Amino acid sequence: LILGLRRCCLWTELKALHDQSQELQDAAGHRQLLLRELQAKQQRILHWR
Amino acid sequence: KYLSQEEQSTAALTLYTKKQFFQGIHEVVESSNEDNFQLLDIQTPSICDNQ
Amino acid sequence: AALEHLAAEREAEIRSLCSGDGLGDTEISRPQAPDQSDSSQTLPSMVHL
Repeated sequence: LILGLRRCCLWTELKALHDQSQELQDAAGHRQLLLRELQAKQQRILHWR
Repeated sequence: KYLSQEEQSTAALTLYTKKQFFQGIHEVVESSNEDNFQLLDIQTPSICDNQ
Repeated sequence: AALEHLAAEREAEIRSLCSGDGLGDTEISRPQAPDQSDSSQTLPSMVHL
């Protein structure tokens, strides 16, 4: 009973850890997808100069 | 009769600068310096009257 | 005569853009593009973001 209780803790906790880690990695990916526009606009300003 | 009028036309083309360009250049062109376009290192002090 | 007319045309073409002060003189700032209203989204400032 104790071993199965701990297993049922750990498997779903690991799944939730994957879900939250990938959600925040998707947030960081959206952050970098905004960052690419920033650097491209910076080279546009440099070419304007 | 013509050339001086062109100079007056030239006198037009200067006046749009000091009205707006030497306002606008003094807004973005003067603030397009390379000291404030860097990213992820913003602890450097920007060039402004209120440090 | 026609060259004088076209020099006057160029001078008045510059004068039309010089005459952009016909708008309301209340807190004169942000020289914007001619009819720049739709793309002028209220981006929040340094503090408001």
